[PDB]
Amino acid sequence: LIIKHQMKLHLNELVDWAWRNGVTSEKFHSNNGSYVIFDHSAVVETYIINKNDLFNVTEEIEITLDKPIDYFLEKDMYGNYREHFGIAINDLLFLNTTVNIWLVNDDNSHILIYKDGKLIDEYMYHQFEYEANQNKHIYPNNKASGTYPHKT
Amino acid sequence: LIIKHQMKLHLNELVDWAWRNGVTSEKFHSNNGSYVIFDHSAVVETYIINKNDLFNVTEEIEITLDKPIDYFLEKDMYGNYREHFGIAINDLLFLNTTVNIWLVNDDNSHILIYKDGKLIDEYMYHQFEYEANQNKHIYPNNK
Amino acid sequence: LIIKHQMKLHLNELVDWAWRNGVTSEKFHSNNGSYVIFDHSAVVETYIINKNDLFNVTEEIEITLDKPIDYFLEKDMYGNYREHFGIAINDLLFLNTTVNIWLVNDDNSHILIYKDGKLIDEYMYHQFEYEANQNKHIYPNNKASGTYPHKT
Amino acid sequence: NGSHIQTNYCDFSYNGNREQLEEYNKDQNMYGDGLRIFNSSLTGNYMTVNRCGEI
Amino acid sequence: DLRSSDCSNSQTTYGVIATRSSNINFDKGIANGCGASGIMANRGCSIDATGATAS
Repeated sequence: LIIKHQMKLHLNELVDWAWRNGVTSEKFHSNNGSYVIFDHSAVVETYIINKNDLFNVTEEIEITLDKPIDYFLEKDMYGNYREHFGIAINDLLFLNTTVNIWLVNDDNSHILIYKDGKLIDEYMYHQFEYEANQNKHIYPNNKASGTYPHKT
Repeated sequence: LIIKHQMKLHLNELVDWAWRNGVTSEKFHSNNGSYVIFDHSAVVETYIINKNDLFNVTEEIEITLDKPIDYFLEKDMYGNYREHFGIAINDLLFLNTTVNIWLVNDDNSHILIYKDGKLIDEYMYHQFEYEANQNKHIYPNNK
Repeated sequence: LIIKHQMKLHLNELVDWAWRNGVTSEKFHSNNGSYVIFDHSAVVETYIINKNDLFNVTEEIEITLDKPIDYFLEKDMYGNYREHFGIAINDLLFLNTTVNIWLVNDDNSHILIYKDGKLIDEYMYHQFEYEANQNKHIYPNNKASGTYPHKT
Repeated sequence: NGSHIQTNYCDFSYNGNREQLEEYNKDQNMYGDGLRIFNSSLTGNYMTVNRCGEI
Repeated sequence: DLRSSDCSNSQTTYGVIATRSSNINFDKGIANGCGASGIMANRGCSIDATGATAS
C-alpha cells in the first residue's frame, strides 16, 4: 500500500526532506524559477531563492501493519477510542480487541485504513482519501515575492 | 453544507434506500452485470440479481447545526473522544471544549464536518508563509 | 416445537427473507397481483411492484433448548429478571437457578416457553400465544397504492 | 525495438485480468493487456481483441 | 511527447519551440532561465503545457 503524496515545500522544508530521504544528486526547481542542486547529498549551487518559494516534491508513504505510522486512531471492541503516535499497528499489545484504525492527516481528517481485521486496499484508500475532507476550503493568498533579478 | 458518500448496498438494502429516498425512474447496476430498474418508483425489471451483489449508490446528506445527525463523533481539546446518535450539533451540552466533529458514515469511515468552532465549509485553513514583501532588488548576473 | 408464522413482507423484506432461508426456485405473488420469481436463488423476473406491496410468507420458528433464541427473559429462583439476546437456553451459565423463561415477540408480549424445568409443549404454547396479547388493537390504514398498469 | 508484426484475421482475447475485475467500476486494479506495440509497425485487419484485462 | 521533461537554461533563444504546424506534449515540463521565452508555439502549431513552469 504505497501512496504518492505531492507537496510544495519552502527551502528549509525541502532541504530537510532531501536529507532525511537521501538524494544522491538532483536539481529541484521552484515556483519562481529558482533552483537548488544537490550533489553527493550536499547542497552545492543555489540560484536566487526568495522566501515563500515553493518546490514541488512527491514522497511515497506506505501503510503497512509492520512499519510505524506517525498518527493513528484506534477503536476497541468495547467502545474506547485511543490515539497512538509513531508506532506500528502490530505494536499494539492486544490487536485482538481493535476493531477500526484510522490514519490522521494533520487536518483532523480521519481515513480508514484498518477494518474487519484486515488492511484497506489501495483503491478503497483512495476513495476514503477523497471522501474524508470534501468541503475543505483553503485560504486564497497570493504574493509574488519576486521580480526578474537582473538589470535587463 | 452537502456531504456526498458512496456506499455499496445489496438488493434489499438498495430497494429500501431507493423507496426511502424517492427515485422516479433510473437503473441501478451491480458488479456482476445484474441490474434493477425503477420506473415511477416501481421495480419494473430485474436481471439475474444473485446474492452478495453490491450496487454502488451515491448519497447526499445535508449537514447543518440545527438538523440532527444520525451518528457523529466529537473530540474535545484534551483528547477525549465520544460518539452521539440522533442529536443535532447545536444540541451538545458542552460545545465550549468540543474541538472536532466527524460524521460516522456506517462504513466506519469518518468525514470532518466541524472544526474549531465552525462548520468545515466556514473554516478557511490558513497555510504558512514567512511574511515579506517583494524583493524588487537588482542582482548581479553570472553569464 | 415448530411454530408456523405467517407474515406479510414488503419487497425488501421478502428478498432478505428469501436469501437468508435459501429458496432454489419459487414465485411469490403480492397483495396487488405483482410477483417476483426466484430462480437458482437469484431474482430473475419481477412484475410491476409498487411500494407497500405485501407478500405472504410462512416461516417456521422452532423453539428448542439447544438452538439459539433471539430474545428471551429469564427469572432466577432468587427473584432476578434478566434478558438474553440470541443465545440458546442451554448456553446460560447456571440453568439450575432459572425458574421461568418467556420468549419475547417484539410487541413487548411474553409467551411462557420454559417452566418447572421443562419446555412448554406445542399446544400450551399455542394457548399462551393466543393469551399473551388479547386486546391488541392494530391501527387500521388502507391505501391502494396502485391502479391497473396497462392502458386497456 | 522496431519489429514488424503482420497479424491479419487473428484473435487476441481474454489476455489479462478481465475475468475477475468488477463491472461499472473505473477505480480498480486493471492488469494485463493484449497486443502491446512499442516503436513497431503492425499491419493487421479484421482482428478480434475482446475482454482484455487492460488496453 | 515530453511528459515531464526539463528543458531550461538555454543560453539564447527559446527553451522549447514548436513551429510549422507541429505538436508537442509538454505536460509538466520546466523551462526557466532561458535566454528568450521559455515556451513558444509558432505558425499554427499546438503545445500542451498544463503543469508546466516558465520563469
